[PDB]
Amino acid sequence: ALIVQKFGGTSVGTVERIQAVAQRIKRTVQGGNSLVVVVSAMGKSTDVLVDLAQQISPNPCRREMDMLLSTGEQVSIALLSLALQEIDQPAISLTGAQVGIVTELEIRPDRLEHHLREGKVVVVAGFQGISEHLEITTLGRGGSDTSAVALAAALKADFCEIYTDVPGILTTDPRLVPEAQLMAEITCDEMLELASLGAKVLHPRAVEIARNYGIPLVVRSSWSDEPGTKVVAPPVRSLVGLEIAKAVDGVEYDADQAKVALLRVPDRPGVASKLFRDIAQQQVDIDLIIQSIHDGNSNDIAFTVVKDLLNTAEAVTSAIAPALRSYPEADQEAEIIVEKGIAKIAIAGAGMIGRPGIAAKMFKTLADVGVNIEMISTSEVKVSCVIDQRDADRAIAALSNAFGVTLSPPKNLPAVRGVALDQDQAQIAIRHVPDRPGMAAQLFTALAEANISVDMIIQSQRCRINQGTPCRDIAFMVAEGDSSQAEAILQPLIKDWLDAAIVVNKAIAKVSIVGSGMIGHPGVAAHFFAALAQENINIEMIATSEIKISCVVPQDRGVDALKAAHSAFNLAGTKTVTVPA
Amino acid sequence: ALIVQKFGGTSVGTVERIQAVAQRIKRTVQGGNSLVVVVSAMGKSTDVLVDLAQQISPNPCRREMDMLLSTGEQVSIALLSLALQEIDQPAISLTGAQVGIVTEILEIRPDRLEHHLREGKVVVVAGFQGIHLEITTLGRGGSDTSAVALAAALKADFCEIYTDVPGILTTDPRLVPEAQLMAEITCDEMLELASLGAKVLHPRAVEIARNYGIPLVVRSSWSDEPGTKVVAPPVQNRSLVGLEIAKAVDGVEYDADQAKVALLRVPDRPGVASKLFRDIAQQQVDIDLIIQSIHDGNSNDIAFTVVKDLLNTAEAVTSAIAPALRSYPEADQEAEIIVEKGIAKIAIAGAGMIGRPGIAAKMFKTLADVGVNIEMISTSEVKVSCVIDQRDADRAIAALSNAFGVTLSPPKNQTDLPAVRGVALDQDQAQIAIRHVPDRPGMAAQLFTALAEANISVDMIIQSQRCRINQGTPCRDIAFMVAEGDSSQAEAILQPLIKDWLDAAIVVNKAIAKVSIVGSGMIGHPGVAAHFFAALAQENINIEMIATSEIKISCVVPQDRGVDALKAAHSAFNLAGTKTVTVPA
Ligand SMILES: N[C@@H](CCCC[NH3+])C(=O)O
Ligand SMILES: N[C@@H](CCCC[NH3+])C(=O)O
Ligand SMILES: N[C@@H](CCCC[NH3+])C(=O)O
Ligand SMILES: N[C@@H](CCCC[NH3+])C(=O)O
Ligand SMILES: C[C@@H](O)[C@H](N)C(=O)O
Ligand SMILES: C[C@@H](O)[C@H](N)C(=O)O
Ligand SMILES: C[C@@H](O)[C@H](N)C(=O)O
Ligand SMILES: C[C@@H](O)[C@H](N)C(=O)O
Repeated sequence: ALIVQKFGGTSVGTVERIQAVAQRIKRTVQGGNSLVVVVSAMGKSTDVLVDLAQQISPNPCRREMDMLLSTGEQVSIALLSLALQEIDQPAISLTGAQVGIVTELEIRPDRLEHHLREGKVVVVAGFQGISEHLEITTLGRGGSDTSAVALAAALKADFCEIYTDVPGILTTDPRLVPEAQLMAEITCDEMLELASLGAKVLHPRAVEIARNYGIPLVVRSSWSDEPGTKVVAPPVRSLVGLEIAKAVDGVEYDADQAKVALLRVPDRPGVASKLFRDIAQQQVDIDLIIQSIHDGNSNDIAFTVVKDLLNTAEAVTSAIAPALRSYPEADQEAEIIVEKGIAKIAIAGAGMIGRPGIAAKMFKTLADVGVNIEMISTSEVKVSCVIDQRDADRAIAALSNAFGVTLSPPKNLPAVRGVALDQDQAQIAIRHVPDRPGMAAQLFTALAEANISVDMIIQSQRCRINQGTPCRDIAFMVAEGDSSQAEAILQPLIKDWLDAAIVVNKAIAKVSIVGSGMIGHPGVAAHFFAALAQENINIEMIATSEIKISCVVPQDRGVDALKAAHSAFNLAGTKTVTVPA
Repeated sequence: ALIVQKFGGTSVGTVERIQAVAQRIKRTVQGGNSLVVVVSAMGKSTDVLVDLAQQISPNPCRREMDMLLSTGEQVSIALLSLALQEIDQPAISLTGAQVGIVTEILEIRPDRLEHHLREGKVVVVAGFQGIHLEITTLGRGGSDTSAVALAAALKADFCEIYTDVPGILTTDPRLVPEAQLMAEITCDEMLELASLGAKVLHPRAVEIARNYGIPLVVRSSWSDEPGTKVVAPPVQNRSLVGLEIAKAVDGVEYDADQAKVALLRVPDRPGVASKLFRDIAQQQVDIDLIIQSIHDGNSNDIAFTVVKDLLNTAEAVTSAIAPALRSYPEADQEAEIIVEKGIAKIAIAGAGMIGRPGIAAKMFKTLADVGVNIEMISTSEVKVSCVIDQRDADRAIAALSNAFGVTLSPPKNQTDLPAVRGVALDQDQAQIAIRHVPDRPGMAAQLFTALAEANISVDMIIQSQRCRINQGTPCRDIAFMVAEGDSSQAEAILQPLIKDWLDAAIVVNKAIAKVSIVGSGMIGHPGVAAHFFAALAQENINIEMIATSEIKISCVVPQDRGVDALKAAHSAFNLAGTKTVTVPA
């Protein structure tokens, strides 16, 4: 019944189109539904507005600017509601304080449209803002999506539909893999980790709000009546006080963790494949998998398991190891170590995507409370850290306070839902970071103060040092554009770290698989790694969350690796054929 | 100090121009002034918005329309206040409920969060809250009206309307190149000469200014010239409580010091009216109403009013000129004089009646419903005047006062101010006369109600004497004017209604022009009408109809002579700026 629909610019770019949506809305109502409609400004209309302002002053006072940009939807909802009224659909345009209030940023809807709900389709645009004071403003770039979800939440809508010039979410980038299939369903969490698959179609903060208030979502197309892609949430009631610019949505803590690491394994295709294949044959489910930058002609591989599986996991690992040695008698190779007294902590949040200083503030918070960071693993929306279990209590209190959030559960359908590829990034590693509190904080604070956002951070074992104090290598990734400046920022800071060094490698690609089904499902990572080895593709780095695995890989092989992952998990799906005679 | 400025679309059509006004505003502030600025949507930007709405519904719900149209105004004040800030002029954009509230007749009321922001900043405003709608505009001429209403509420020293025009001219330059730029014009004059301000300012706003004593100025943006000052009576200690912004009628008027002289069955040829009023003026007899409806055969009547105490003088003089208008001085059936002492003049007055249907009709219905018969009728641009039996005056005034929700206006003082301020011509009109309307209450009501229910707006209505007829029930001819486009439909509407009036008939004449002179100075100034009529006769121009208010005289005239008549009027009153002799080059 109660459905919130939103329509983007293009869907409304011409008067003709406006009449079409109006048609669908009517049809929807006549289905037995009540409709709240959010509309974006018409099209390049917004672009022309900003153009104009730019020829008047370089820096536009923000309020005068929010008023200017606010006129767009003001007209779009006027047009649409007229169009509805022409075809005898009772409608009405609500604006500003009639719909809600933004405070600065904190949004809160009301219900003069709960009223107007009787007969009419309520078409909405704008909230009232306070600081001077503005009568109508928008929430910004991705405001349309967010407003819609926030509204569905406030009204207890049955679901929320986002209409666009796209049938839904694909399994990957069609431009590289034509066999990319249209997803019927995807989880909020998956959608967040695969943000890029929704780049120009919907905004991560809105799918996160939907997840948090149990609002069913649907990415559909306007030029079609196809089902589209359902964005699915946990079944979750009334909450009103929405922070819309939070970098971090939640903090996480899992004490049921134990580390197995294989040290100094050969750095060649097939190694990781074999390791995890054998482990999965024991039906051993895995959590973290961390592999940072190579050390000479070899690397380490670390993973975590539930505490009571550590013994099993160590024994199995200890037995594969000799099969991993370049040559039988290489006792210096494939050496195994084990660590039982660890905890995993994380910060999670859609608001960290593309935003600087988030990881850095996590590290500072821990450093300020004296807790050393042992390992580090990023996904799209999580930064995970492994710490001494004894530090856990003060560590997550600190993170809880610093980020203003409550705790999500420690741990919460197919193994893989979609796969993705990033080839615009540069790897930068800082060799030999002293393994003591505050080091990562100081390196990543520096980058963040220069407005450089970081995409990946990977930190694994202590360096095999001849002598000096313990230290670890830290690898991270940034846009190739930021490569040079990043190096230039960090070089000073390591000047007097024994044997420290900065090395950049531009020729890398990142291949990722995402899937909620991989939790408590042994052999997912193994299948992924095997897929890359069968193509003789070397895995330079690995980083994980519970539902995302990323492998760093040679740039000249990113596409090949994407296709392999796509096929390994069957993203193209299955066609069928007339077998004759 | 406290100045409200308004800038129209064209003045703001381009970013470059926006920067220019911003410059002037800054200069104005540095002058030692506080500034409230009203701005219109950018250009044809608001037509553009309508082309879009139209495409969806040629019957656009007005609530949605107001919001829609409001957006062009919003972008403009944002731009302008940024432009001011770029040249270090503290400014700020106010909108909707921060400025005021419109309730829906439609009732506007400003506030003063800008009395506050007044400290340092030029406040640039757009929109009011509608009672709901968060931001809406007042409509087409809303910008002008908002500005004046604001100046009233803030006790502004004056209010300036900026536009792509130096001010108000004495007439239409397209017909009379020697048209001069007015330095000063009165609100009342500006109202009667509405057409001279057609595309530059809105009558409703000049009327608000007059009523709250707000000095006005029509100037140009591409210039620093003084412009045209629109002058009001000094009105002190009236507070702008609120404001009805869509009233058709501003006021009711009543004048009992009236007496009629009529010359009946005079020859219908050039020179007649000229001679009548010339001689009357030689006695220094000031005239009020002059009414001449449609011809009857080859002749017409001429009626005028005069103060009661002057009736005797006026009758005698008229009785003496008359024989000179005949075949032989002692001819019978020619130029006979009658006189009527027990009359009153009542009127409804209001800028809101310009171009709007049903107003005259509602006046006539109100009088009819209260049983009072209408004897004569005369329209100006903003007044419809009726002559009635003096005994009917009390019930007539009360009825009009109630029906239009206004109070009897007070008589005005005395002056002298030039006789004529400007002149104008309308040649897009058609004359339509309805012969032999039964002279009983409700007849005019029913004819004009019919036209108004079809959305036809009427420009002029003239009604004079009873028709000369042997036996039978008394009757008068009624002439009126409408846009030629409405000619046919008008005739078509009325034909049914007269089908059982003895000898009634409808006749249309499309080939007419209307020439008007306007001037506050013509009040208590004998010989103004005479000079006007003499001017047309000297050009051998026949006067088909005449209609009057205290400060406007209109003559209906043959269409192929409108321009000639306009030139004659402009020259007759030395509106060029001196006298002219055109000599051999
Ligand atoms: N971009 C964040 C970290 C996000 C990591 C997840 N991919 C920062 O620069 O602090
Ligand atoms: N639990 C899955 C995925 C582990 C890697 C991602 N957390 C497996 O055992 O392969
Ligand atoms: N009072 C002037 C003008 C009369 C026509 C307009 N009321 C006159 O006697 O000439
Ligand atoms: N236009 C009005 C009459 C106004 C008086 C004409 N100057 C109507 O049709 O009711
Ligand atoms: C280090 C190990 O993961 C190796 N690069 C592989 O591809 O298997
Ligand atoms: C992260 C690691 O290099 C170090 N132990 C730290 O806490 O900063
Ligand atoms: C009747 C009178 O108006 C005459 N037609 C004139 O022009 O003088
Ligand atoms: C002729 C017309 O004016 C009529 N006397 C009436 O009062 O309606």
